[PDB]
Amino acid sequence: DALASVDGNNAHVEGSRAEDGEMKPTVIKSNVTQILRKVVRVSDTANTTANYGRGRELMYQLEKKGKEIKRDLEKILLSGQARTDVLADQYLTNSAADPAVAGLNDTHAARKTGAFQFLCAHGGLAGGVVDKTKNGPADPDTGAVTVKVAQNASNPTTNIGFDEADIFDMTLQLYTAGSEADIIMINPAHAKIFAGLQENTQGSRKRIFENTKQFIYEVNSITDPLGQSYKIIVNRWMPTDAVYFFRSADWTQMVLRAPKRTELAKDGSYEKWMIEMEVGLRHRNPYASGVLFTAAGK
Amino acid sequence: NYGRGRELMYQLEKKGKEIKRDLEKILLSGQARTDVLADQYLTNSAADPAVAGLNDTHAARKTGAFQFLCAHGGLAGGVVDKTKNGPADPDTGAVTVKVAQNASNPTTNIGFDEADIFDMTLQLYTAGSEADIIMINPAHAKIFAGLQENTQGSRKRIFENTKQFIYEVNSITDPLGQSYKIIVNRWMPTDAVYFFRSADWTQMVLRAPKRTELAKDGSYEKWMIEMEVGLRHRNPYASGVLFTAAG
Amino acid sequence: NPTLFVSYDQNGKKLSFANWISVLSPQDTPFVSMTGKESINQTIFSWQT
Repeated sequence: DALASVDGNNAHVEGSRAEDGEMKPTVIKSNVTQILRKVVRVSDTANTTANYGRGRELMYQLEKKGKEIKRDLEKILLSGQARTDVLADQYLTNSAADPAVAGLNDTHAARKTGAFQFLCAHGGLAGGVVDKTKNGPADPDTGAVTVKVAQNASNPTTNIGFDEADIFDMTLQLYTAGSEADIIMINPAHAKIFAGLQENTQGSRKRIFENTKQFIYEVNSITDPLGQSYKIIVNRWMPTDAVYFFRSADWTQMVLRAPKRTELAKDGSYEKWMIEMEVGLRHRNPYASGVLFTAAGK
Repeated sequence: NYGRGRELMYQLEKKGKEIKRDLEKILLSGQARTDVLADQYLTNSAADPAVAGLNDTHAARKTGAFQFLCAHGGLAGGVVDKTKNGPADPDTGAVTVKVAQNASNPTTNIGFDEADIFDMTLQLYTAGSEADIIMINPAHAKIFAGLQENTQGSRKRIFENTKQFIYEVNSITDPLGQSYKIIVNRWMPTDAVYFFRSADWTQMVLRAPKRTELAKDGSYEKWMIEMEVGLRHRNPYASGVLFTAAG
Repeated sequence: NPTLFVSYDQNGKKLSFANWISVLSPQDTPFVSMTGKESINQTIFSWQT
């Protein structure tokens, strides 16, 4: 929900009757879950032996898989998939049911969640992933655009980065909307930008060193002209095509089926196991977090 | 039904905040003083003979905004003009309402002045104004951060082996010794800059906001909120207004 | 009457009703917070300079 933008210059006479106002309803969002899975298979013979630097081949392989699933999770929540699903306009399902895809079976397609990019003010799609070549829309009440395509006109075409000034433009958009974002998650390959704020054509807070035995060349904290103090964080599993401006409290992990133990059939010297868990992603407001894409310069 | 309890109290709260949002925008919009009366304070004859008789067919009223109460120097209709400089103070030689010349930042971009801003502080100092605040829209706050160290050349803002980044300016000291304090306003227009002081502006309240349930005459359940207030300015030349114009 | 139980063939789907609503519309009002209030008794007020 959001207040009305009918501020204008409302002026009323003294002796009139109360005229009907302009009321607008809320807006409902909806995201689907995704199924993660990691299978394990080890012959009984190998599981019976005693490896020279570990225990059984089953638990060791299970632990390796139990960690890979978490890595796959962090990479998907931070991806830009477009919530691939078959249903459409069936969330307020109260007047009837959806028998369009009811006479089907496991042949159904694979469901996908709405990643960071899809849940924000995305301007378009690319089949299954958010399109970065399009500038996102603006909020109805405010005029903020939390999805901005970096110009990079300051830097040349040799180095790409995203920009040095476009980082401050997002803080303006967030403040314009009222978001409380205080974290800037970035890929490690782009940290040289936030630390390498130089190359501004001889200006704009360049550099100096007082001939000291300490060379840092790092930037972790940031403050915008408005006063919003931001803290930069690095994530190895983040993509190298966008930057995220968000807040921890404005995100939540929706877990439907938690990872549990699943012993399957054998069929003869197989000893098959499996890991599986269904998880989704939520966002309190698409305009409560920023996404700064990356593009070339002039 | 389920899930959707009520929409009456929820909407009242929404409207209770919207009415305040409008106030902060109207006082800083720049509208013109609208009224059906005129020169009815020195005739010592009556309130108004020609306006009487009309019960509710009168037209709405408008309060003199920040621009009207200042030395605007002309109107462009229902709102003050943002192009004509204000009239020069007769006593002094001050002009508190100016227009950005836009010397640098070629016409490719609108480019609010970013320079010659100390002239307004001069016009204020010339008018005895005690302005200490510079209310601006956040869309132009970067121009003040760049005033720190850009100078289209070598001024060399320094790191000194530090990781903290600030690049923010909220206080300025005029060459004449006038220390100002920059403040951001989300409801200010993107084509104006207000130099003023808080004590030089008062909020004239006549009918504080209050809720009042009206007649039903059915299942309407009608409610309303109403407030009547005004704006005051001690002296027009006690505050300044700087518009933005590229060319 | 689904033979292979799945999510898309269920006549139920009891929706999950979140217990909150998100709102970002700010009401800072810096000017109105620093001006000051003075009660009057007439629709028109005057001052001399």
